[PDB]
Amino acid sequence: VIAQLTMIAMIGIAGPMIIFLLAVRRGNL
Amino acid sequence: KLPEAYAIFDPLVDVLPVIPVLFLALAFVWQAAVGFR
Amino acid sequence: MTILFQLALAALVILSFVMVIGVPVAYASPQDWDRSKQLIFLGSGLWIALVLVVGVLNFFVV
Amino acid sequence: SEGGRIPLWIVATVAGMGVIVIVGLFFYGAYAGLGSSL
Amino acid sequence: ANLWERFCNWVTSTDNRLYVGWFGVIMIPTLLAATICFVIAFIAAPPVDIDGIREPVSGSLLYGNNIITGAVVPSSNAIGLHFYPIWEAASLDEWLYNGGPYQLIIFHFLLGASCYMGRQWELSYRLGMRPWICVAYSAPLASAFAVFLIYPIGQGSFSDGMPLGISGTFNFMIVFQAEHNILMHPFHQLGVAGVFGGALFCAMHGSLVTSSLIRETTETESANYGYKFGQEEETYNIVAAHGYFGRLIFQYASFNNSRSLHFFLAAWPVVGVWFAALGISTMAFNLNGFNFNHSVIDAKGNVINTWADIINRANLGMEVMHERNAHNFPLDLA
Amino acid sequence: SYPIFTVRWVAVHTLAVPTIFFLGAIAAMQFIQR
Amino acid sequence: ERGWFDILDDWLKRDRFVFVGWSGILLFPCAYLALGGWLTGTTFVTSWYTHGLASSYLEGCNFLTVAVSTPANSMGHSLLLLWGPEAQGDFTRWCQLGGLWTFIALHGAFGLIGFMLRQFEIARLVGVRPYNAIAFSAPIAVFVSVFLIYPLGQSSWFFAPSFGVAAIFRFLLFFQGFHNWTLNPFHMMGVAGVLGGALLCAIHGATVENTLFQDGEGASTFRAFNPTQAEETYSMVTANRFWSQIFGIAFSNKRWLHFFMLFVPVTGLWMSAIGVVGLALNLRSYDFISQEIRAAEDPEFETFYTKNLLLNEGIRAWMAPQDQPHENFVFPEEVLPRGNAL
Amino acid sequence: TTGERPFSDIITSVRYWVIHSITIPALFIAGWLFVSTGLAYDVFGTPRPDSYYAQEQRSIPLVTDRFEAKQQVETFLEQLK
Amino acid sequence: ATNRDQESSGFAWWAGNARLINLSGKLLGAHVAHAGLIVFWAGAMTLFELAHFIPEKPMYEQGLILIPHIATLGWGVGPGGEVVDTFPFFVVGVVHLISSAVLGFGGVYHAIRGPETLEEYSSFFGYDWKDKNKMTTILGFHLIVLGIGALLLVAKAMFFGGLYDTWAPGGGDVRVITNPTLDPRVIFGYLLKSPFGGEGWIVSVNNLEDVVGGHIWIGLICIAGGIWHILTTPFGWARRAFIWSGEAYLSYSLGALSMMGFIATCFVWFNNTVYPSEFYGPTGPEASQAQAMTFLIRDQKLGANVGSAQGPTGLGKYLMRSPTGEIIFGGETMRFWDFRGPWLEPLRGPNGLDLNKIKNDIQPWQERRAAEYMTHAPLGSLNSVGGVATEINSVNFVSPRSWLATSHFVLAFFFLVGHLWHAGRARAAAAGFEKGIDRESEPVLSMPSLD
Ligand code: CLA
Ligand code: CLA
Ligand code: CLA
Ligand code: CLA
Ligand code: CLA
Ligand code: CLA
Ligand SMILES: CC1=C(/C=C/C(C)=C/C=C/C(C)=C/C=C/C=C(C)/C=C/C=C(C)/C=C/C2=C(C)CCCC2(C)C)C(C)(C)CCC1
Ligand SMILES: CC1=C(/C=C/C(C)=C/C=C/C(C)=C/C=C/C=C(C)/C=C/C=C(C)/C=C/C2=C(C)CCCC2(C)C)C(C)(C)CCC1
Ligand SMILES: CC1=C(/C=C/C(C)=C/C=C/C(C)=C/C=C/C=C(C)/C=C/C=C(C)/C=C/C2=C(C)CCCC2(C)C)C(C)(C)CCC1
Ligand SMILES: CC1=C(/C=C/C(C)=C/C=C/C(C)=C/C=C/C=C(C)/C=C/C=C(C)/C=C/C2=C(C)CCCC2(C)C)C(C)(C)CCC1
Ligand code: OEX
Ligand SMILES: [Ca+2]
Ligand SMILES: [Cl-]
Ligand SMILES: [Cl-]
Ligand SMILES: [Fe+2]
Repeated sequence: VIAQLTMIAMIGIAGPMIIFLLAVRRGNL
Repeated sequence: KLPEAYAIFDPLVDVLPVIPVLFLALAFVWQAAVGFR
Repeated sequence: MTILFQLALAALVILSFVMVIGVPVAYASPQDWDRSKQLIFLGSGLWIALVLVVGVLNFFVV
Repeated sequence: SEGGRIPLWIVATVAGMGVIVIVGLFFYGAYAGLGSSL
Repeated sequence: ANLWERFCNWVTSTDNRLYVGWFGVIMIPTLLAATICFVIAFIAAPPVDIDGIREPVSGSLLYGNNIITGAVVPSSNAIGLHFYPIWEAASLDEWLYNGGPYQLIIFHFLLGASCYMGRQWELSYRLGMRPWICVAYSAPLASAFAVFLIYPIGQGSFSDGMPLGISGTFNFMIVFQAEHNILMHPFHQLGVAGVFGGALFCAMHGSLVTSSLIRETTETESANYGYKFGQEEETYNIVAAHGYFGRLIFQYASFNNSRSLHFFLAAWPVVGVWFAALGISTMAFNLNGFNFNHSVIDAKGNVINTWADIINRANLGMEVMHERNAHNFPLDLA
Repeated sequence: SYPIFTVRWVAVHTLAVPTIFFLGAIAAMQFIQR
Repeated sequence: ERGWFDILDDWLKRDRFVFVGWSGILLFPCAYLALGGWLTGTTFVTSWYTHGLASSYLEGCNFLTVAVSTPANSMGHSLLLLWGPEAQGDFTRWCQLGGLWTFIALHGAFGLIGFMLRQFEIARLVGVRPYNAIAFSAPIAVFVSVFLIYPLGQSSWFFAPSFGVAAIFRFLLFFQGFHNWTLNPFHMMGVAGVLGGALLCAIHGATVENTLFQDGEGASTFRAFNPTQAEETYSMVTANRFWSQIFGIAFSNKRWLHFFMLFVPVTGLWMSAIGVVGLALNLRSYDFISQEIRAAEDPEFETFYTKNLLLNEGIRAWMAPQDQPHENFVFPEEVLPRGNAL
Repeated sequence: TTGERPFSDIITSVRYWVIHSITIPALFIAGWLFVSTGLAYDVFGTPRPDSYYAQEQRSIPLVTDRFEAKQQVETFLEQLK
Repeated sequence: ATNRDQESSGFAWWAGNARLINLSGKLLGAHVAHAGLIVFWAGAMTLFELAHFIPEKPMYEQGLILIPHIATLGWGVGPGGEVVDTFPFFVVGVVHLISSAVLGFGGVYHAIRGPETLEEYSSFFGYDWKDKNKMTTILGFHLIVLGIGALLLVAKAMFFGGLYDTWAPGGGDVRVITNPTLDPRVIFGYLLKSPFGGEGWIVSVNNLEDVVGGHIWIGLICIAGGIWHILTTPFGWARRAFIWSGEAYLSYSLGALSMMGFIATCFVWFNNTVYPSEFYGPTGPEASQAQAMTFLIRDQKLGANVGSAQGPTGLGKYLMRSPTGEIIFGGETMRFWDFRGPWLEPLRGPNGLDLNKIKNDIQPWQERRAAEYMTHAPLGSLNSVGGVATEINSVNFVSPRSWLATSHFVLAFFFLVGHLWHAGRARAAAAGFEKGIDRESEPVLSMPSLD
């Protein structure tokens, strides 16, 4: 159960991380 | 079950099918970041 | 061959994660596109190689 | 203190993720413990 | 212009008191046939063997029904999904016994009502309107398809289509509850939110526009004379309406944009009713309401009933009693 | 520049405060076994 | 005149995010408690002692099956006040006896009064006619007839609806099996007003949205409206022609159209309330006597009306022992009405 | 606008989140413990899973008397040994 | 940023993808990235199904929809549909999942990095929606692609191991199809069959020879049609009949997909050939017939004469006549007499169910199958409690047939809505009144009054 919630945490954050990294760097959003 | 060599990836495999739904939700995060302009 | 296999697959997973974040950020970032384009080329060739490695080693571990 | 420091799109994304987690837990609870029929 | 060209010009004429159009060319004859057959059957049809067990059910006024009990009764379970036009029967007497009028009526009706929907697009196009009134009508239409066609398909018989009658409708609902626990299905719940909400918002909108009508009349006349057909100026004060409703709740829960408000008025009932239709259309394939029967159990294993279990007892009553002579085997599988 | 404790502030907290308390309670319930 | 009353009036009527008013003094506590009581009960409170049911998240119910359930039948129509002779000030015992039911129903009722007073108060301040408050009389007639008058005509609050999703569904099916409520022309008028109201909501919204004037360059047309604009945003003339040609008739008067939108669902709800007042007394439209006389003498005579009564008889026999536990019903297998096989 | 601080100002400010990264989790945990300690059962009188029935009992503890209803419940509770 | 707000594009955020109508590069990205999503799901869902899969339980007891598709193609299964090798399932999943990365790569590239429009870059890849010839050429390419797809199925069936045949003599098994039906009378005859009971249009296809032959025809039709559309431009009558715009073409495809959705719904509900009951569970008709079969067997074992047993209504309790006289099972399943299945057919004679065969020839494998199907009828709750709506919690089951029929009805329905939405909008936009009525040129104002 701990292994499954860790995966969806890394996978879950990936999308919002992409946006965040781009917003910080004044990317082409 | 997956072949035994891949068993360690079971928890990852359990999560993968839901990933497409995350792309729809991502569109909203992105739009929120540009103020739904 | 299980040592080669199990880490090649972990390396495939890890690189995929790096690429998943890295490719779109690079594509949409204004500066350092020269350095980015080669890294993406490198990552892609390495990703493809690792797929083939896992694919071959599969049959010596299953 | 200053309004704007933490972008509204981050507050919404985090709050939204918080809602998904709690609702998700409630759905997990439909299959385990009390109310699970088991 | 040649004859065909002239005919086309008349069919598509924006000047006909009732628009005809190409959809109307199919709609008019099909709706007339369905209407005429329905009226005659409702008054004069003999009893119909709905459940294929030689137990004819009387639907017509002359055979002992009033407006509330009367129906055109669904075709025989012996027929199932077989196409039963008049010419497949050896006689009108046979056709009537087996519920032929039901099939004639619902097939002409469904065709005609689909063309009614197309005709709404068609006229909107001729008048230079936006095209989506027909999309709103797709909600009741989809609902009619669900109860007259999709449900019969899933269950394997037009004998399980909704009867064309007031009490027959209630029969369909009660049996549907027994067999699908529709009340516990989220698509029917969305349907209820759709129609309760539709009524709420209807009353709300009515009351708010009425409350802010601009004074144009005296007390000895209807305020309705304060509006003239085709006038350019709006007849109420939307700013006062929003000023009222925004204070009733809070500012940002009220619409200040009439286009947004009217879109919401269209969307809420239409989407809810689409879900209602889809509830029927998916319970047609026996994906049923939530089943929490014996979901709550104590430390020993005793069943602790919830309201779901009381619902279940009501459903059992319906189940065991419906079509009391039709089942020979222990499970009701369609 | 702006007040903090307003009628609105009170209204918000009469709802939000019990809501979070209740959500914690209901979360705990998901781990109760018969 | 500038006494404390007028100073209080000033503060109550301040233009704030959430308007208060004199009506707020009734509304806000009563609504808050009604809602709080429901959330409290559905989260933590049982129905074991009143109904023999679990009814809270604490016991394992979900959002669909949780309820605040009515008191035991033996309570009759007791106000069931916390300080009353039943609970005698004991909050725990009060919960176990169904005190939260009358708590929610009664604060709910006073809260609805407060809301309608709020509608009047705000209309008066803003200078509009009070048709919104007038329309709200329909929700009030429904709440009062169903949650108060109905159980008051019956043996006890036990037979009022319990505050819960599944519980309300049980209430619907009870009314079918026991009252044949579908057969009641007052319910039928209610149905027509609700469905007719939903129809009017959809058709009017769609008609306005599809007879819009082009007032902007955007393909998304919402921005091409201004609250303060004098002009109609859509064409009544084009709308009128469309419906006249499609359906045969059409509105031509906007004031009438909007009044009718009030009239239809409001009148429907009021009609359903009248029927429920009859049901309080078991004064049902249960039967057609002519139908029964014929069917009793003629075993070949069958209608959808006679079929539905068989369903009702099943509902009653199968649900009553668990639904009405105070009656201590024991119905041997052999007496239960059943068709063949099932 | 009605004079109160805009919500979007408030919930995008650092100070709001300094306060609420404490108060929100604090409330949630307090709610959790209200259940996990069993206090909820005691406050509301809700049966625990082992307290619906005595070991051999299959009859519901239905309240059957209006004015002695309190005592009846107390008697039902005693019979859980 | 070109065209990425409402002021410049004319489209609000919630209609944001309409900003892409005339930006062929970004729109290619959207499409390729989306194809990525489909391939991603196919791959990931398969791996998920495989990881959860217990080979000795029926697939239909396991919430599987993708493994059944692979198994029908003859991969991983043997006699009776028993799983003999899970490796083909693993391959299908992995290869889709890997392929999705590639598609996702191209999609993301075109969408955010590549040229926004393709016309200045290339005359071959660039397009104008209103360029009728270019539209039919691209359509032509895709028809050829689809024809090759259909022939891939033929190749699997004829040259690469065959398909799972529920009808195979002596029991269901993977079988090579050597004699596919080429006769156009049979193939196109399906297309002209009534969709009503006892006929069922194309859904009635009941043997793999017809299935494979159909795909030979469809493959050739699609390749020929593709070549046709590359080599021609639309005729005058077609030019005058249609709206020629991006949104119009979308609407035509939405209409088509809606139709296909409803067909697929009926296919999975009734057909047990290309949806073998071994993998998908019994059909509704099948399970109801299986119940009648079960109790006929039970009571006949006890000494009942099932031919002469009169039920409460006067109709045979176990056996009766259809309206054309065929001997069929009785009770409510009278409606399902058009059902056909490998476990039942051996009891069928020229006149329908044969009483002498029933009395003497029912084999234990038929009893087992009928009992299995009766107790896996496609009835169940949304939370997957198997059985009738009043059944108690115990069995975790909803038939794959129900999941697939309901989902595809919902999808087909909303796609009909999308068709109407976009067809009506395409018309209005082409004619120039999609944004509302011109106040100074209101058409109705120039029309005579109705009265
Ligand atoms: C305007 C807001 C409002 C209104 C209309 C109500 C109304 C009600 N409450 Mg609710 N309540 C409120 C706010 C409100 N409450 C608040 C803010 C709380 C939190 C403290 C509560 C907590 C609460 C509980 C726990 C209960 C109620 C209950 C009730 C009901 C019975 C009350 C009663 O009999 O009072 C009687 C008192 C009056 C009507 C006041 C009379 C004032 C007169 C005019 C002055 C005379 C008094 C005099 C000075 C005293 C001298 C006496 C001397 C001879 C000894 C009724 C529906 C009960 C119920 O719901 O049971 C099912 C119940 O158990 N309320
Ligand atoms: C291949 C199919 C297809 C394609 C390519 C398009 C493409 C387009 N549509 Mg059409 N549409 C379709 C099918 C399609 N649609 C269907 C099936 C319907 C019926 C509902 C519609 C109804 C529709 C309307 C009413 C409108 C469009 C519009 C548009 C344009 C803008 C779309 C946009 O930006 O959405 C942005 C996307 C969103 C805002 C997200 C929508 C959220 C959906 C409804 C919920 C998804 C539920 C999910 C499956 C399950 C729950 C998951 C959970 C996480 C929530 C674009 C040209 C607009 C237009 O007309 O421009 C010309 C417009 O106003 N479409
Ligand atoms: C299938 C879903 C889907 C797809 C494929 C697209 C595709 C696209 N959209 Mg639409 N959109 C969608 C759904 C989708 N949309 C929904 C649901 C909504 C409502 C919220 C919208 C609302 C919308 C608006 C308002 C607009 C678009 C626009 C666009 C285009 C440009 C986007 C941009 O400039 O990014 C900028 C964003 C970034 C640079 C952030 C990163 C984004 C990348 C693509 C994420 C990739 C993540 C992935 C995991 C990486 C894997 C890489 C790996 C394979 C190596 C692009 C072709 C724009 C357009 O039309 O421009 C002309 C536009 O204005 N969309
Ligand atoms: C054709 C589509 C389809 C079908 C038929 C199925 C079928 C099934 N799936 Mg699969 N799946 C799908 C798509 C589908 N899935 C998608 C898109 C994902 C990514 C999220 C998954 C990932 C997935 C996982 C991880 C699992 C399944 C599982 C299952 C099984 C149990 C399903 C269940 O319990 O539902 C529960 C029901 C719901 C959640 C309700 C859905 C209601 C939606 C939101 C309504 C949609 C309405 C409409 C489209 C929106 C339009 C809005 C309008 C305004 C325009 C069942 C066999 C389970 C299993 O048994 O695996 C072995 C399982 O664990 N699926
Ligand atoms: C529908 C799919 C599709 C289409 C029509 C295009 C079209 C285009 N691409 Mg994109 N792209 C795609 C998908 C697509 N791409 C995918 C999947 C990827 C990831 C691998 C990319 C990554 C990509 C990059 C990095 C670039 C392009 C570029 C181009 C342009 C020039 C291509 C060329 O000269 O080829 C000429 C032909 C060949 C080189 C030989 C093609 C060999 C193919 C692969 C053989 C196999 C075909 C087979 C039938 C495919 C079946 C796949 C199926 C299972 C899904 C053109 C606008 C270029 C660009 O836009 O310039 C600025 C460019 O730099 N593409
Ligand atoms: C995706 C598939 C596809 C699409 C979108 C098109 C699109 C087009 N085709 Mg092509 N075509 C295709 C595949 C396709 N084609 C294939 C596979 C072939 C080989 C058989 C052809 C051979 C072909 C020819 C010979 C012609 C076209 C023509 C056309 C144009 C007008 C078609 C039309 O008016 O249809 C509407 C259909 C009709 C008017 C036919 C009568 C309508 C009846 C009443 C409908 C009955 C069907 C009903 C729904 C029930 C179905 C079951 C039924 C069989 C019983 C248009 C550009 C024309 C063109 O201009 O060529 C350049 C033309 O002459 N196509
Ligand atoms: C195969 C694979 C993979 C993959 C991956 C991926 C592909 C991913 C992705 C991802 C993603 C794609 C993600 C995402 C996401 C997201 C999210 C998480 C979201 C969200 C959200 C929300 C929460 C929202 C909200 C909101 C807003 C924003 C606004 C308005 C309002 C609201 C509230 C609605 C990997 C590498 C692992 C490796 C192995 C295998
Ligand atoms: C009774 C009483 C009282 C009071 C109380 C109160 C006032 C309370 C409260 C309370 C409260 C105030 C509570 C709460 C809460 C809550 C909750 C529990 C919630 C929730 C939620 C949710 C879960 C959500 C979700 C969702 C939705 C619905 C929407 C959409 C989506 C979703 C799914 C997200 C007193 C003392 C005087 C006295 C005696 C009695
Ligand atoms: C444009 C756009 C969009 C979209 C996007 C997309 C739609 C995409 C995509 C994409 C994609 C579609 C992707 C992907 C991916 C993938 C991957 C990354 C992969 C991989 C894989 C792997 C790594 C594997 C592995 C393995 C093996 C080999 C075996 C067994 C186990 C395992 C699973 C571990 C949005 C809405 C945001 C908005 C803005 C714009
Ligand atoms: C594979 C297969 C097969 C085969 C198939 C085939 C051979 C087919 C087909 C097909 C087809 C061959 C089709 C079709 C079609 C068509 C259509 C779908 C159409 C349409 C149309 C339209 C839509 C139109 C329109 C219009 C009109 C009416 C008027 C004027 C205007 C317009 C132009 C708009 C079989 C069954 C043996 C078996 C199994 C498998
Ligand atoms: O037909 Mn009219 O309802 Ca449909 O489920 Mn089986 O079938 Mn009879 O029982 Mn129950
Ligand atoms: Ca235990
Ligand atoms: Cl019945
Ligand atoms: Cl039967
Ligand atoms: Fe209006």
